[PDB]
Amino acid sequence: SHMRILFLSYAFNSLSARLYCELTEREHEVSVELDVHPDLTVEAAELYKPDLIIAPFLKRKIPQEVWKKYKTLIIHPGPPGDRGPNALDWAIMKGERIWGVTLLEASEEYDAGDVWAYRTFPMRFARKASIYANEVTEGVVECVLEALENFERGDFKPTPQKEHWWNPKMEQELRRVDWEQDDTKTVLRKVYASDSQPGASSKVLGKEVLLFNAYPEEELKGKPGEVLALRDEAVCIGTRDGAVWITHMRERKKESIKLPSARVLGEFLKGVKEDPIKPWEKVDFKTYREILYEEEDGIGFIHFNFYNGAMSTEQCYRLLETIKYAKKRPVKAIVLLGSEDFFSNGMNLNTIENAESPADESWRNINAIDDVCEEILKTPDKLTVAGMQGNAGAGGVFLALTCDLVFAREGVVLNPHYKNIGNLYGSEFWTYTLPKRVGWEKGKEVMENRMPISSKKAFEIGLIDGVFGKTPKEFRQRLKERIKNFINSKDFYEFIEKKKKERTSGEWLEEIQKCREHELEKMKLNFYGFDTSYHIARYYFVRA
Ligand SMILES: CC(C)(COP(=O)(O)OP(=O)(O)OC[C@H]1O[C@@H](n2cnc3c(N)ncnc32)[C@H](O)[C@@H]1OP(=O)(O)O)[C@@H](O)C(=O)NCCC(=O)NCCS
Repeated sequence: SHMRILFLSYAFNSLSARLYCELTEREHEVSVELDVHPDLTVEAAELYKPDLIIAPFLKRKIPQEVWKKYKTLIIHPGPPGDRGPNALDWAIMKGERIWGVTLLEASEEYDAGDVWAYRTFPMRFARKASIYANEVTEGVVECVLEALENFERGDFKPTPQKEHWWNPKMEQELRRVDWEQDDTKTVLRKVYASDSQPGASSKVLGKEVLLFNAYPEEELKGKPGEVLALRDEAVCIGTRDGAVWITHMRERKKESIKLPSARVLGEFLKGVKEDPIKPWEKVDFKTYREILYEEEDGIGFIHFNFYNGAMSTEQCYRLLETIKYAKKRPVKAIVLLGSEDFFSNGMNLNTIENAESPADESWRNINAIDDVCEEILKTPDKLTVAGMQGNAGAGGVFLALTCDLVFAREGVVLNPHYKNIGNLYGSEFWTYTLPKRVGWEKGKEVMENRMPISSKKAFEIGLIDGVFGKTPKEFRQRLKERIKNFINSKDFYEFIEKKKKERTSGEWLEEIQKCREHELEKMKLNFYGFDTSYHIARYYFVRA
């Protein structure tokens, strides 16, 4: 029943984290070993002595020694028979309508072992990272549990492969976006297949770039490869039959990092102008909308789609303005939805790394995100709800904790800690927000744990107020009908009664102001003190 499971992964990536939660919270024992030289590999399997080895995420062969002695199951983001190291890249380039994930045995030939479990699913037209993080991740969880059942039963035999194919590593020539020859659909497919790594190569404004995060543009028209407009640092680029937005780019050099396009293109954008669209405007054609505000049934819904959940200083202020617009609206509740792939991951570490002074940009970013939290907290006459459709970590978790209610989809993974970014003290009113939910003893325990927890475990400990839904869309529906019932009851007014009283009294405003002050002083030491752990850890996070 209580198996001992050793993870071999290249990195402790999102799928490895999700599996870790699913098995850990089922009373199993999981050791994670980030694949090293095959020697530490053999030696660590010796020392740890597992019942079962999972490889959620490998980029090299497991030593024949190890898996001939321990049952070794490999995750493959393809249907049974699909072999190769870029399964999803190829599935998307080839326009596959149906795809799947396979759990197969380790063997001497790459991806040729017998199958222990698989799932199939209809393929969305979407970024690779998002297929991986939703359909692939969910399927892999089902496979592993099934294999765990088949294993503890001891009497299971895997299905040898039959029909099978090999797709080699994909070269950049196949990904290259050629603006004069490629229609919008072809550019979406190329960028989708390279998002978020390695990027689709291209030439923009004479500069050689990698493209990331593409959105079709249905209104603006021009010459293929022309930069039509700017919009919140994205650029709109003419294609063969229309236009496409690209929010993020990377120079094709070694030391450079993904940044907003306007920061990569920089001074080359002299001519082009901004083409704004408020989050509350209504628009009939497909365009790029970073933040979206929509009112349904007396509720204000704020969508914000910050690439990779990273919140730049500037994006914090765009969000704060949409919150201020909502608080002046005929709505009883205000729901922050993030995006379908992330709720939030706190400060944009890439825009911090890129700034002249990362400490100063770190100072701007933490104050801006604190200004968002403060605005949420000081909403005495309205209900506020955090809706975690996707994962969240570091400052993004505590952004959500400032809302009256925090709901999350099933499968959401949380990292309520700064153990990966140099032990930042954190802010976002966590000294107020966190103990009001779990007490100072547990809250500090939460922040000391570098391992993730599911939205399920977070609910159990009282960190959040409810988990439900299997998909983003389901979660959205159930969340709406749950908030809908509450503001249509006498409980809603008896709740604003208390909240109006406390959150306008001077003893509360000064309480929370002393919290923001105490946190920023610790964070100021983190950004400028002698101990440079935070800057060291940011450097490696951003260049991996
Ligand atoms: C939260 C976290 C544990 C999730 O782990 P995970 O499931 O393995 O997800 P990943 O790190 O692989 O995220 C995928 C992408 O999102 C990016 N990303 C996530 N959070 C980011 C952030 N705050 N800033 C910039 N980029 C971020 C990652 O760089 C990664 O980039 P890539 O796809 O180009 O390789 C992890 O992403 C993390 O440590 N983020 C940093 C958050 C932070 O410290 N913010 C500053 C304090 S508020």
